[PDB]
Amino acid sequence: LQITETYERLRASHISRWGIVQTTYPQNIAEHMWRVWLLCRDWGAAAGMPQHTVRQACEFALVHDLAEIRTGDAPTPHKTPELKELLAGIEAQIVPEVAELEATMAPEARELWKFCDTAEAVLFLKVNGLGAHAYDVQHLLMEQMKRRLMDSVLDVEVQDELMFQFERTIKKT
Amino acid sequence: LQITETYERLRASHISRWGIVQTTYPQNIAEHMWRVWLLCRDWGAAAGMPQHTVRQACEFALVHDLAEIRTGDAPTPHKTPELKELLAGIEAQIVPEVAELEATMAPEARELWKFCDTAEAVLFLKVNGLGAHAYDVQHLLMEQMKRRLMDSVLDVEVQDELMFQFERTIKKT
Amino acid sequence: LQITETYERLRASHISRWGIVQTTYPQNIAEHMWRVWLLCRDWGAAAGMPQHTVRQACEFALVHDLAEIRTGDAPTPHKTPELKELLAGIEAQIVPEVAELEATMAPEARELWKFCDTAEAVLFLKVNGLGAHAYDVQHLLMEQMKRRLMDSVLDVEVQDELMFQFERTIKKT
Amino acid sequence: LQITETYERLRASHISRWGIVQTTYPQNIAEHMWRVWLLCRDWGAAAGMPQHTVRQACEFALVHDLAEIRTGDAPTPHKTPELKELLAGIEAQIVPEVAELEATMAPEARELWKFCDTAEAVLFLKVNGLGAHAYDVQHLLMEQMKRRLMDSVLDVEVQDELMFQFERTIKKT
Amino acid sequence: LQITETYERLRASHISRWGIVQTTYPQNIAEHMWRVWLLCRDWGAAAGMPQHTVRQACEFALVHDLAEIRTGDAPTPHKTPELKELLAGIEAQIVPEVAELEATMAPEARELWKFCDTAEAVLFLKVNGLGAHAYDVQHLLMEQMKRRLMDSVLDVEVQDELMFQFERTIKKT
Amino acid sequence: LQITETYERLRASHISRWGIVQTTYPQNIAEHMWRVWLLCRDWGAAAGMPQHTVRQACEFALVHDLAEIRTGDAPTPHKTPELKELLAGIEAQIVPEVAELEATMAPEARELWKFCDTAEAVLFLKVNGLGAHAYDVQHLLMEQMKRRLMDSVLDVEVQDELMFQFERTIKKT
Ligand SMILES: Nc1ncnc2c1ncn2[C@H]1C[C@H](O)[C@@H](CO)O1
Ligand SMILES: Nc1ncnc2c1ncn2[C@H]1C[C@H](O)[C@@H](CO)O1
Ligand SMILES: Nc1ncnc2c1ncn2[C@H]1C[C@H](O)[C@@H](CO)O1
Ligand SMILES: Nc1ncnc2c1ncn2[C@H]1C[C@H](O)[C@@H](CO)O1
Ligand SMILES: Nc1ncnc2c1ncn2[C@H]1C[C@H](O)[C@@H](CO)O1
Ligand SMILES: Nc1ncnc2c1ncn2[C@H]1C[C@H](O)[C@@H](CO)O1
Ligand SMILES: [Co+2]
Ligand SMILES: [Co+2]
Ligand SMILES: [Co+2]
Ligand SMILES: [Co+2]
Ligand SMILES: [Co+2]
Ligand SMILES: [Co+2]
Ligand SMILES: [Co+2]
Ligand SMILES: [Co+2]
Ligand SMILES: [Co+2]
Ligand SMILES: [Co+2]
Ligand SMILES: [Co+2]
Ligand SMILES: [Co+2]
Ligand SMILES: [Co+2]
Ligand SMILES: [Co+2]
Ligand SMILES: [Co+2]
Ligand SMILES: [Co+2]
Ligand SMILES: [Co+2]
Ligand SMILES: [Co+2]
Repeated sequence: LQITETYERLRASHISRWGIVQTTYPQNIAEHMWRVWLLCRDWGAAAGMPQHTVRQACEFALVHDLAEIRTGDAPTPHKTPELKELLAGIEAQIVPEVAELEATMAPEARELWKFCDTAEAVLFLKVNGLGAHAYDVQHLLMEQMKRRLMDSVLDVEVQDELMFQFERTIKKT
Repeated sequence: LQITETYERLRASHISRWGIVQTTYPQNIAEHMWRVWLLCRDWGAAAGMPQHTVRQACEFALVHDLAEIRTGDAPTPHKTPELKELLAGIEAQIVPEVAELEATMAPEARELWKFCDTAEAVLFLKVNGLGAHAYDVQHLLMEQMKRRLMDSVLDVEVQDELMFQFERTIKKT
Repeated sequence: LQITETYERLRASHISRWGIVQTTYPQNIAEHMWRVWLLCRDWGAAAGMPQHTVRQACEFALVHDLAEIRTGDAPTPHKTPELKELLAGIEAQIVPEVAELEATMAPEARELWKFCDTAEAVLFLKVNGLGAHAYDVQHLLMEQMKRRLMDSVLDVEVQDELMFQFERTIKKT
Repeated sequence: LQITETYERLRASHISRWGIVQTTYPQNIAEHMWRVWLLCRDWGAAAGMPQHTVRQACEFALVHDLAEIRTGDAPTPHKTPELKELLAGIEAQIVPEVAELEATMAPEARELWKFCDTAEAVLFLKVNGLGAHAYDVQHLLMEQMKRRLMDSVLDVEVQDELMFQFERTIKKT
Repeated sequence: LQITETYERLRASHISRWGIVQTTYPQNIAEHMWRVWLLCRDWGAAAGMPQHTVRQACEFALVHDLAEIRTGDAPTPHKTPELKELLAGIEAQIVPEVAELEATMAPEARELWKFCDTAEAVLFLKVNGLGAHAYDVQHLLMEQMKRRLMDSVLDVEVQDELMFQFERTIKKT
Repeated sequence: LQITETYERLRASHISRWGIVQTTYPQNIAEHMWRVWLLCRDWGAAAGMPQHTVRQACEFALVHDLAEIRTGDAPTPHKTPELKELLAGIEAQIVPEVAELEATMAPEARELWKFCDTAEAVLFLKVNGLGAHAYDVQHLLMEQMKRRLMDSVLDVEVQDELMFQFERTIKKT
């Protein structure tokens, strides 16, 4: 069950996202993690977040979905509380080092990472989603991203900077 | 959670299979279910199985993976006993009519269906799998298909006919 | 010429549709037949059509385009009366069992099947068609679907139910 | 029916080949015609064929499959003598200018063109064909290409040069 | 460095265009050159250009991007004056025969070819471009195509015919 | 010319690699950079390289090909000494921050990064390359990777560990 080899970790590029949504091509978790890392780096710096917080979010962004090399990438609505608790233990066996980073992550770094994880999905579907259901998922994810940020421990000024950067970015995507 | 609309059921063609395996293109559950239905029809008749048993397996084959319109298509190794029990209840809420057909299916029809469900995957990867991991998965699925058939309630003569047809088919695929 | 083997019938997933229309990906006849079957099942029941009529349309839907494993999937405008008469005889040699089902099909089951065969194409292009010509073909097929239904032997109440379901479905596709 | 506009002729790149054969991607008739033209140019010159003969074959190669913008690209085995006679008249209405070039083509230019038309298909499948059926079609086309060349009006020395170039080319493709 | 073999020239279909722009699929230089040739042929004749000028533009269109079999297809904005001078010498070593045709091309044939080379790209992106950046590139290329034509040695009447045909074509693409 | 915006950096996933080589799909520079980063992290640690050296190679791996968002991804054989000198200055204007990291990189970190940059390409083509030319490029890149490592400043023990890990990885890819 545990992922221990580089040949297995390289299969991040063989893991297809958007399993229940029509898209122009099958996006993999490697390109997703690189783009989430990029957003953490750029938007964490734009929001004036502490260097240690941005570094922690970037480090997590690069490996955060590695358990999907075994589990597959399940659609967010499927992950109900009872399923997520079972998945938490399974993912801890698959990628113990990722579980350790997750357990150490400061709340501010977690909120920067989660904002970027969701923003990357909205930005991806803006270009590559096909059809009414994909349109609805893109808009639902944007609504969820905003609500989570608004209710987060991030300072209002930081939330505003993140939304300022997100809106500017999606307009040119 | 429950699937109630034709526009949702049509999304069987938007559900991508092989979420953790490299393939030439993203196969969807609609083409998979049609091919499993075809194998149940042809191989059930070739094995001289009772018409009622073949009909039951074909009817189940056409809708068996419909819950994946909500859950996504998780890789078989991920479905451990504890996860499968949680998934059974969730899938019963998603597609109650499919759960009812599954609960009514006779053991012989279930074994014909399962043999065809797995054979379709091996046949698909024979043409469309890419790389060492896909090669291993194709061979593991074939080994699992054979072991399940060998330990099933199907008569030895029926198991032999099914293996006779499977081997002839894969050689020309 | 005759299709006699399961390895040949499995090639329904190797037969590409939309040979002269730009699309996001090459849809195959297996996913098409599964979706047409689904529409016959759901919309035949929604329209309150007799169970025997719905069953006949569903049975035909699952195999109706199998001759295309040999002929290829020719674009509808190409099939003029003189060509269709030649193709009828060729297809009868390729898939005699499909020709027998076609010859037995009741007019009401044929009209439910044809409405669903065309509706599936319009629904597919709504999501996956690319460009002006694909847009025109999607709209021409919808116009043809409506005209055929309006001039059919189906009761006005059944035609209205089918159009009610079609419009609701395409709006969410 | 007649193709009269540049926007229609540009749809050569929207016409998918290999309608009944599994391939890595959908090759269009525009890339096919360019490659057939290239083979006529290079191999006609390598075989020392008269400049007028090579020019005629190249000119035909560039437009030879244009009627498929309306008809679709039917698989060669489907084109039986009776169907080909009906298709000849239909294609003459679709592309009268292509029909005129075909009617004027000298036997030697026709044989250079046909050798290149078939060789391009074998070369394409060598790289992009997937599965047993595609393998068989690639080998059947090569056998047909050789038999037609061997029975043609081309001088033995020209046939040998064409086969010499074909074998060298496929080895490095 | 020099391209000398037919197996290398056949790789025109392995050279992907739009290296920095999101598209529905990877268009190759073979389909591009065929479409540019088609536009030169049709639009050169529609504009009443001399037969020798149209022939020269068509001949160049068919081979003009062959050096990209070695260089790759670099995005137009990247080709600054200093880089283009270095590339001119490299391309002359790669495809000496293409360099000779380019050096012989009359200004009017060059302007017909360049108008068609750019128009083909705008027409391609109209159907197959994805996202804001692809939209901007499509519109920038159209602006560049118009400005170059307006400042060219072509007679105003010829420029008007070319724009008349371009606008009619894109409206139906 | 300079890349200054996150919406531009996100286009790493719109930059297609392998511009002159046939592949199963168009790999982008984002998935490439993530995989190169992964190889630097895992193989740098496996080789017992100093933590500061591994960190420097990983940091460079994540952004090393960002200038290709403007330049496109040119094939390695095209980058001759004279072209590389011109490209060095252009890339310094496009991504000044990447140029600064490159200028600061220690020789050992550069050799770990370059080994991983090339190994990722060989591993990618092992699964996704199509045809004779792609096969030759995969083998040429492996030969180049080995020769550069053998002539590098890395200790023989480190070179042996890197080759030990590379061979184990490719066997299971
Ligand atoms: N509402 C949704 N419906 C369907 N798919 C969705 C939805 N939200 C996220 N996703 C996808 C994106 C990733 O593949 C995965 C989350 O990591 O789930
Ligand atoms: N051993 C395996 N590794 C990875 N993927 C596998 C394996 N076996 C089956 N699959 C896929 C096929 C379907 O998408 C899905 C089962 O419905 O899981
Ligand atoms: N007007 C049309 N133009 C082009 N293609 C069309 C048109 N109508 C249907 N099709 C396609 C759909 C199937 O592939 C096939 C019919 O089974 O033809
Ligand atoms: N034996 C064959 N089986 C299936 N497809 C074949 C066969 N030979 C040629 N083709 C394809 C290639 C073109 O798409 C088209 C001929 O222009 O038919
Ligand atoms: N402004 C642009 N930005 C990005 N890509 C562009 C642009 N203009 C042309 N192209 C592409 C088209 C061909 O692949 C190639 C020119 O032969 O460059
Ligand atoms: N010998 C070669 N022939 C063709 N393409 C090659 C070769 N070596 C590398 N590549 C590709 C890989 C990247 O896209 C790019 C280098 O970053 O060039
Ligand atoms: Co996920
Ligand atoms: Co994620
Ligand atoms: Co601010
Ligand atoms: Co499944
Ligand atoms: Co299944
Ligand atoms: Co028997
Ligand atoms: Co059809
Ligand atoms: Co049909
Ligand atoms: Co009603
Ligand atoms: Co054809
Ligand atoms: Co042809
Ligand atoms: Co000779
Ligand atoms: Co170019
Ligand atoms: Co060009
Ligand atoms: Co005029
Ligand atoms: Co590069
Ligand atoms: Co690189
Ligand atoms: Co060691």
